[PDB]
Amino acid sequence: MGPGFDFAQAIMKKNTVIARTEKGEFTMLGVYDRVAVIPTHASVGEIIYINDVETRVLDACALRDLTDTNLEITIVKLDRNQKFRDIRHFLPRCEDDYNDAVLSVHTSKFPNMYIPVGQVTNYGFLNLGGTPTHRILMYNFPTRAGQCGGVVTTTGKVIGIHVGGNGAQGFAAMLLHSYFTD
Repeated sequence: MGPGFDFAQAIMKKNTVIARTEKGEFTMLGVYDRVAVIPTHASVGEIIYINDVETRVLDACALRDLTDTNLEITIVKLDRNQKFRDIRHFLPRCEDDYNDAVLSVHTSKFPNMYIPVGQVTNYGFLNLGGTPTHRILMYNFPTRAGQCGGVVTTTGKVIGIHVGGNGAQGFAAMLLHSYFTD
């Protein structure tokens, strides 16, 4: 409807796939080459389904900060025959707060879904399903089961992936440029 949704749509149409693990279907953001991200609670194994195609996982790393605290991001390298458009220049370099964000989801359950979530707070620490977690972004939207892996954007920036909620608020793990240096 406006330039927020325009940037979100541009990322969804070229840089997302549907990932299926034994723990469900997730929006999965492709970042560059055959490298993508997914919430760590998806429990990626040796094989994953990508748009319903059986795909070998070449590498998977659950990220933690230098306090050895969970970040809830898993970086996955996929044995896929095609590269993603490189979107690393849209990733923030530092932790920050944001205005006027969009959460975008694409699964079998929620195709072509875009949610204007509004102001995003650098929340920091969250006990997420019992697991101490750092670098959490918070927005005041009642997000639901099925939105995990959803991409959080502002105009010009890809800032996080949705990892949970409490029924009133939603929470995303930060994406930082430093996670994807090669």
